[PDB]
Amino acid sequence: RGNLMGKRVDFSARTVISGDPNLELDQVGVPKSIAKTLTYPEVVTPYNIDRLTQLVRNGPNEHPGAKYVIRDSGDRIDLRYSKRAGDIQLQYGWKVERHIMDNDPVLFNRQPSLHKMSMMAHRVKVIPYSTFRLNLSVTSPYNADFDGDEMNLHVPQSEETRAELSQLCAVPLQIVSPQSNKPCMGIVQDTLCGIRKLTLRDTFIELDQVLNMLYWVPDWDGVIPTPAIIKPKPLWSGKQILSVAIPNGIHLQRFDEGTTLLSPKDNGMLIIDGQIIFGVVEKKTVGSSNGGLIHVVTREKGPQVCAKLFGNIQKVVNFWLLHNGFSTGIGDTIADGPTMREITETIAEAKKKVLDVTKEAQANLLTAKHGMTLRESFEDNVVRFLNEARDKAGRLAEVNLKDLNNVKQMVMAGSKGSFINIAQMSACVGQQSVEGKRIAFGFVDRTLPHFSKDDYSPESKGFVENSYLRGLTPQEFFFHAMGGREGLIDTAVKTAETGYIQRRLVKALEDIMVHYDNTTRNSLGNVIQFIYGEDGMDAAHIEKQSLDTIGGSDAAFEKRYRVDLLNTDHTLDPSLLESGSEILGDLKLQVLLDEEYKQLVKDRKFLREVFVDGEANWPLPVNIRRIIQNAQQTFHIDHTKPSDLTIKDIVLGVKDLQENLLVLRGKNEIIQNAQRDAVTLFCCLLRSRLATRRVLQEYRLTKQAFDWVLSNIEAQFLRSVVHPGEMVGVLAAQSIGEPATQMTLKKVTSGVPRLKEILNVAKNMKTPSLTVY
Amino acid sequence: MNAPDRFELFLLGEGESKLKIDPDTKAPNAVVITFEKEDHTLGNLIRAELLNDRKVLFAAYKVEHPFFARFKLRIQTTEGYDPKDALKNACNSIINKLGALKTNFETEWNLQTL
Amino acid sequence: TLSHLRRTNTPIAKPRQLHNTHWGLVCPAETPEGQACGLVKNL
Amino acid sequence: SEEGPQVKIREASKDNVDFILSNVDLAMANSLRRVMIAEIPTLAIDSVEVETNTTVLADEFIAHRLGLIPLQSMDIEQLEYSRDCFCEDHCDKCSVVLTLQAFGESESTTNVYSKDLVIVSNLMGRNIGHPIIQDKEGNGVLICKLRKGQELKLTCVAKKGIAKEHAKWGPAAAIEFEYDPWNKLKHTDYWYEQDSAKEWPQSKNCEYEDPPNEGDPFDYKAQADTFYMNVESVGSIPVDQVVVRGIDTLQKKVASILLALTQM
Amino acid sequence: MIVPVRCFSCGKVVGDKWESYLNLLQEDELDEGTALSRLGLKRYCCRRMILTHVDLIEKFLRYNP
Amino acid sequence: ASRHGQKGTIGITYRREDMPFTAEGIVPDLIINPHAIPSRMTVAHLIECLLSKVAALSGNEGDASPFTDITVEGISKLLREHGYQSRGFEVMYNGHTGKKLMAQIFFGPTYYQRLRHMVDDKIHARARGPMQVLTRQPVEGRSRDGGLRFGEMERDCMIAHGAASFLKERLMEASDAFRVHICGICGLMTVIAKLN
Amino acid sequence: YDRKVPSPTGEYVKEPEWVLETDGVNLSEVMTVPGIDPTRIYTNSFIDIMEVLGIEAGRAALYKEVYNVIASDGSYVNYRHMALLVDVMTTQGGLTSVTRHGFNRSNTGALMRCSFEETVEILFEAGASAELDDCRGVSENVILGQMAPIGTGAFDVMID
Amino acid sequence: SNTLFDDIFQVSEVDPGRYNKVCRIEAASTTQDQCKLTLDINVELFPVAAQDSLTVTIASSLTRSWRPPQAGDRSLADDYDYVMYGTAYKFEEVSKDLIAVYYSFGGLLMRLEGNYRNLNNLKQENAYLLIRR
Amino acid sequence: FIVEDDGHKELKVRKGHIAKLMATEYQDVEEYTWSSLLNEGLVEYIDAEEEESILIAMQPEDLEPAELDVDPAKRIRVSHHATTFTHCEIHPSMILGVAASIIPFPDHNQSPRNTYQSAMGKQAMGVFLTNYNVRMDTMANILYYPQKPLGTTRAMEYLKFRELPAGQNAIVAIACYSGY
Amino acid sequence: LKEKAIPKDQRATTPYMTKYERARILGTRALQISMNAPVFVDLEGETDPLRIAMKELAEKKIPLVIRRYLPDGSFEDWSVEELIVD
RNA sequence: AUCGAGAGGA
Ligand SMILES: [Mg+2]
Ligand SMILES: [Zn+2]
Ligand SMILES: [Zn+2]
Ligand SMILES: [Zn+2]
Repeated sequence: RGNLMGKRVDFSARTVISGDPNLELDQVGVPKSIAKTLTYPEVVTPYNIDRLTQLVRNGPNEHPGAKYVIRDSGDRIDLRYSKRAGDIQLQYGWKVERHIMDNDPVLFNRQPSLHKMSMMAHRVKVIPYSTFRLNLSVTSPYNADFDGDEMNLHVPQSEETRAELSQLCAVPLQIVSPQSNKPCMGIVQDTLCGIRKLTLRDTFIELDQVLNMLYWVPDWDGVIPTPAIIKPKPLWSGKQILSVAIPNGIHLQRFDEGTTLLSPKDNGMLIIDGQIIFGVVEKKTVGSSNGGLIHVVTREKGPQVCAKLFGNIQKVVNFWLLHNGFSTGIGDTIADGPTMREITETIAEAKKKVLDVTKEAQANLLTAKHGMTLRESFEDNVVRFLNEARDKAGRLAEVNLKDLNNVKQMVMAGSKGSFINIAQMSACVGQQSVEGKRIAFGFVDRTLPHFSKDDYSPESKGFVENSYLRGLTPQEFFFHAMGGREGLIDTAVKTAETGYIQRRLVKALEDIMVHYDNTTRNSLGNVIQFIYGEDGMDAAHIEKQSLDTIGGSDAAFEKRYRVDLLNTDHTLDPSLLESGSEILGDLKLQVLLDEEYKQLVKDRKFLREVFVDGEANWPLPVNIRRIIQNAQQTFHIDHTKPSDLTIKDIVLGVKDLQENLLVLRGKNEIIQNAQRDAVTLFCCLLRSRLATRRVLQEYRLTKQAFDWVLSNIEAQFLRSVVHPGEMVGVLAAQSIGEPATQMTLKKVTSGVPRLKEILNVAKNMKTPSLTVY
Repeated sequence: MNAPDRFELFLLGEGESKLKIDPDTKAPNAVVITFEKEDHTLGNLIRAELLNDRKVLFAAYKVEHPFFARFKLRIQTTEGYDPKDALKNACNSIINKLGALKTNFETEWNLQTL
Repeated sequence: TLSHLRRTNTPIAKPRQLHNTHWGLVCPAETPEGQACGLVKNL
Repeated sequence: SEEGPQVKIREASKDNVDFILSNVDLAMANSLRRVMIAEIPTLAIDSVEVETNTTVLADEFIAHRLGLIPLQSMDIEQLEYSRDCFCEDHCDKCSVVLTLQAFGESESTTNVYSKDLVIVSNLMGRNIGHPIIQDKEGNGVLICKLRKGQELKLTCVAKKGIAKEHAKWGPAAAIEFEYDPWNKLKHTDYWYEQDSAKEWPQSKNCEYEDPPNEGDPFDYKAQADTFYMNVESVGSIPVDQVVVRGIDTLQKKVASILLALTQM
Repeated sequence: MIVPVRCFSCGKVVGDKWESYLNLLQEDELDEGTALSRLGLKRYCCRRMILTHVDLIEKFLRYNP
Repeated sequence: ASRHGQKGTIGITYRREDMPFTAEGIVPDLIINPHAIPSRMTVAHLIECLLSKVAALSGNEGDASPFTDITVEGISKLLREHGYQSRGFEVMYNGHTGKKLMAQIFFGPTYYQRLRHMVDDKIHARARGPMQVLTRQPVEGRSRDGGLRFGEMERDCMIAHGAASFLKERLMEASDAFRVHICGICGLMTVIAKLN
Repeated sequence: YDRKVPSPTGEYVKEPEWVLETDGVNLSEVMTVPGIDPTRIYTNSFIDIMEVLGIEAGRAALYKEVYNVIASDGSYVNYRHMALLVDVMTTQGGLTSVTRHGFNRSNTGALMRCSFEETVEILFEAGASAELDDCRGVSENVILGQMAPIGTGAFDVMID
Repeated sequence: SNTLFDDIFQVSEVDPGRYNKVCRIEAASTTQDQCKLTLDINVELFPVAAQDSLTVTIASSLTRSWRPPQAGDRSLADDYDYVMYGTAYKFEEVSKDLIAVYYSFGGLLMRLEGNYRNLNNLKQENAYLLIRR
Repeated sequence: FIVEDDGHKELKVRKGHIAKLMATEYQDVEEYTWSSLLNEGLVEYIDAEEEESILIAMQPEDLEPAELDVDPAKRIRVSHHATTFTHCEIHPSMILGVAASIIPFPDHNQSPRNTYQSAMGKQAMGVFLTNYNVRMDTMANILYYPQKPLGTTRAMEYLKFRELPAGQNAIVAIACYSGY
Repeated sequence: LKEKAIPKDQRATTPYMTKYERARILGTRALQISMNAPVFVDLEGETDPLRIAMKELAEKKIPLVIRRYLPDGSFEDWSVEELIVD
């Protein structure tokens, strides 16, 4: 475990890390002392002989240099001490141990390594200071702060080895992770606070600031966009200048809780051809969200374009925020006099409620709830009463916060802070708890020697009425310290137990690998799964799509999907097709549309059998929503001209498309049924959206566009298939163990103790429960 | 330890010139001038003066890293207008403005007491 | 230096928790984190 | 007078000049105060050789304090940079050599002020090298304190430099700087609880401008052209010459670009 | 351990104002806020240089060698 | 670090010209992010800055003692008497441009501490240094010019990445690779190999 | 419990139902009771479902309990990762713990088993039982310092 | 390259939706029924109070980069005192021969009601919005 | 402290005793020491087991009689609803250790933050002793210009923190600026 | 055991080249390119041995084969000409 | 090279 499964290595480095907004995503700032120390063996060719001879001439004391020269004899020429470090003549086939240089592939690591995304390859950028520089949008997969954290660096020593870093372990390749099937990187904490303030309707930018912001985008085309305001003064909106970093052909639609197309609260997000329309950009758009900007750009444009997208969003927003400014003071914690008076009114009326229940319980007039004691009914009611007061008075403060309140702006952008931080700072930190209950009678029948015995009041049992702004009393201070100590014990306990959980998960699943027959097996050849994930798809190219056959009335399903050519009221209108009048009454084609409608009926019954609750949004391989918008833009589609798609074109085209979604290729009835079972959910999504009425009426595709959608779907499906050799068991164990390490906290055992019960199968469970219907 | 010498903020190294002029790609009559060993003192003053000449279409400066004292200036001018002449007239207009500033201060200084 | 001369140790039933009886005799806040949290105390 | 930036000296002293800068763009007024902090030259100590040190302080401790001592730099332009002069290490054309010896003869505490520095090299008749003394008692900056029996003997070579290389070469302490005291341009968004007018105090420069009409609309096409500065000098260079050499070093930086263009 | 020569934030010289400050407190029976303003220290960045300074050197001289 | 659990390292160093500035010419010795404030609820950090600002401006001492009647409103009444904004905000100007900042900055003195963790005590890089005796592996410790540990927790990540050759290279070429001779009958390392 | 149910019109609607939750469990005598739905009874004790309702019913009950552990803390892991864990704990016919007496008692390689826990005791028994290590394990090649059958190393490369 | 729409509106409602420079406007059309207007207007530049009458115009023109206005040589296409530029993104059929057009002037939005303009107002990148006194 | 009847409960320590204590402090006349408070029975030593039988007051204002318009910025104290006092606390802030007595306003901080700073105070740099030039220590680390803090605890006087400090009153801006 | 090969017909594995066999092929070429093996593409100012192999792969000039092993010891040989790179 | 404690990072 200490010299074979892991060992100390040469060509390693370690130092403190810091952030660099002017670095790239897959770049790493390397100190020149380290770059002078670490070497790479480069064999001389005609393509490097002139450069390598200069590096030897530069020597090992200043960068870019070299430290050793290896001949065919195999003896190293120490360039520090050799008398012939001036008259070297590099014969071909020799090795030159040059310095680490710019754009070299190196492995960057942050410990504990609970992730494949904790050890991923970076590009060298030699920097003139003593720290490892890295982009801010790579901190989240490392869980790396800049308060003194350290990171490691490993240097490959052969061309085969550098290939694995650049082509497998590179940073842009790990942006959209198989763990949680979503991107793990995103805009964070200054870009995030800035990209909200930039993208308000009230934020307009003048000409002088726009041109600096425009030239700050590296791959800019030189075209100055036309200002959104022209006549009184040429102003650009913040939405305008931000859209220059977004590539063309990006479509993003999201509706947030009030989002008409007029969008009065400026919420939601519509992005049309790389230019945003009416959305304020915040964490839901630009964070590490499912179906965000990063998720779209990585899938549509690619990893390299998305890695460029991080820096371009950062270089524009960090520029604007540097000349805008943003602070936070104690004034951002103060609510109004009227608001503070109503807050202490809210606490007083809840303390009177505890007094009345206490007087009720004292006269034995309490009715005990079923299955619990008289005291347990009392404790449950008082904790509920005091938590109601802390939450209501906190919401009384959060409503009072203005839009200029800087704590609110970080909350509104989602960069840092929550509601409870506002509540505990400005209104009431609230009830403290040890071991789930209130503060125990550590003394005989009291909590502190400043109380009389048998005192169950909020003050006695550890309710902190004051906020951090108002200042805690000495009793409030001690009870807060008593609960706060418990969190420090829980943090130290859960970190040690989860590290054992993650190691146990890994060591059991370390040999589970997808083989070339798509079977998920182990070293013995035993089948764990016959198809990986039961469907054979790499979780990186998987996202949530709605199966919209599940929901709606039986009439609305009929109104949207049924085509009756033998009817005149329920037929395809001649507006939708060049054959609108020719096709009416066709018997040989209505048998096709009755065949298609029978599968949509059969699939809808099948999907309700699987998803009993009626949930439509489920992770599926190929995002068909985006391919339709891609078709409406590539082939410029008007919704007035009729299509040229035959009934036979759509129906027999989709059935031919399903024949080409291959996951397994065996020519026998078992594998063909394994294949037909593995693609059933996707073909349920395929027929629901490539149905005849939906294409001709809602999409209005041409035959050119329809054949293009069929080509993309077949292409994106085959890319989403798992690659044989994928060590999916280690990936499975780390995808569970890492979010377990972030677990930290109504009578059921949950979280880390329950996960320890499940993995270490508990013959004596802490909370067995039976759910009876 | 790793920190560079402080004179590199203003002292040109070996093989380094003060200005480097490079033609812009996909931008007609536009140029990118790499100013070496300078900072926002010069770049913000040159750029703001290029905005006052009404034959200049684009003027912007940026420091690609605070580690290194250098910046890039991009100028785009009208057809038949070398941006170097736009840079020359902007630089010369800075000097004549500072020349009058120096004279008007020395006039008001000698008028004062204490 | 003053903190080290007033440091206590408990060599090893909830010992690491801040007890009510610790009032005024031991510091509520001053203790190490992680390993030996709550066992090492300061007067 | 002359066509361009207008200056109105409101208050002037040996140590402070409060003036108004009219008809200037924001970039020129900003690049004026930037170059006043950073890039105008000054003489200060850049090498200390310590013969004997029996003090309670380290040599590098005292050597760092010696660099912060304000020396005279009125005629600094007649002195050359040591990197530019053709000497071996330093000379009288490029450096000023100072001597400091002190012994704790008294039973009481013996103080080492900067008045005790002795100029050794030939000044060649220019106002340079002299440590600035603004104390009313004539003593300098309190460099060290000696007990009886402690001595300190060192030599300081003062060279020429700017505050970009080290902050000891800064002739200015603080450049006050304010434009638009009424926020009529709306260049900032005032944070407030109840009323922005009551929670923020009036600037002194508000008395030197017209208040806006609350019924009048936003003067959107206006720009910043009137600035309010107050320059303070440490003493190494007089206050008028901090801003004049500030202007002159600024236009020398622009003129080097013209010479660079003519060479390419 | 001994008075800083200049203020850290702006660079105003404060090394000459130490003995005048101690005499302003004791000989003239002044409070620290008026003695700081008397020495021309108006900005609080310069004010904390003198007001928060601990003259540890006076106890370093008490050791005999 | 400050006195409220707010720890951080120096990410950059700016001069006074590049640094933002108030109209008085006062310049920060330190800039911290507002995002270290709200998640940690270190309100006393911001009350310290408000109290230290009034004490410096008035020449008195700041009574930051626990369990007192020192209120933020009482301090802000004193700061407003000194002609500053009561909650400590100050209009600051961008040092790169001279244009004002749109937001006003929380600005004042705050007692900061220099911790024992400096970078040049942590820098390490090996590139084939000295080895141990028993295991023929790199030695432990940066004082001994050792190697960083490619532990089994890291072996996990290279397996999940699928990088077999890098995993083999760290285990062999950057570490204790060795050649032995074995017999074809019994699979033991008991063969005498006279090489020359 | 609120519950979504298909309406006769076709929509899903909120049809609330009274549900009993207990403080203890032994399922063998609970579902055989009138008035209940014995097709919908549920236990957090998946070990009972394995021995009462079968292994595959225990398999789905095993996943559902892990899923609640993740989702209650706001997180989200994909199905394939948790299901791969559950299938490894199930494919031996019964519940196999991730424990030194558990997965580490299987017929895998001795060098692979010795890398987790009970290191020398595994190698001691393997020396006596005359165990043959296939060296298909990833840990066997990490010990041997060879290119393991992992990704890049899952095949061979030959000439054309 | 000419005018696409012209009408005269009367503002019914002005809405500062937690903003300081932008109010969302609600304007009813005279000279025609079934035609209402909703628009985000910079009130810091062009103030709009209630019960005002605003001549609203939409043009196709009068890509290539924006040149700054050389003062007198460049002939304006606007005798108006407020001009914006935007992009159409949605067309809404309210009723049979009733239509709605959505524009986005960099995040300032536009809603236009009517029935007759089916020839004009194509789903185009080109949209200039002109407002008279 | 010791409360007794005087009946009406009152602190045994009176202001005449404080004047004699401070007369001894200024004289630096039958010096009035700590033991003079102990031997005159005004101050008792209570351990953890004996304080199970006592009722402590939090401040001598808890022995004041009762009788509205209170300052809304002050914190919320509770009327104790208890009157059988036998002791009073000397000062509530005396529950803290040496390192936690450096923390300014720790009643306005959440509890693990005071725990962290109490551990980081031992990592702060300053003058550990005035004879560091005479000692030959394996490692020594002295600040050039130590400063006494502008915000001080009243328990700093006995800990000699204003005499041997460990930091500097830096001018701090809380601001986003260039993203570094 | 003895010659458990699969014919060129009845090959059931994926025709698309996996990311794990792309990285090995590019690394194996860039290894021997670095040791002065002949290059089968007109390098258009390309010096990096990896970018040579990436240009050699995009023109299918790599004379290697992929022996994809199956869990029963059987194997399918696939030339780099046959495999699809997407 | 073996033990022992202190600390950093979560
Ligand atoms: Mg950290
Ligand atoms: Zn010279
Ligand atoms: Zn100062
Ligand atoms: Zn043998």
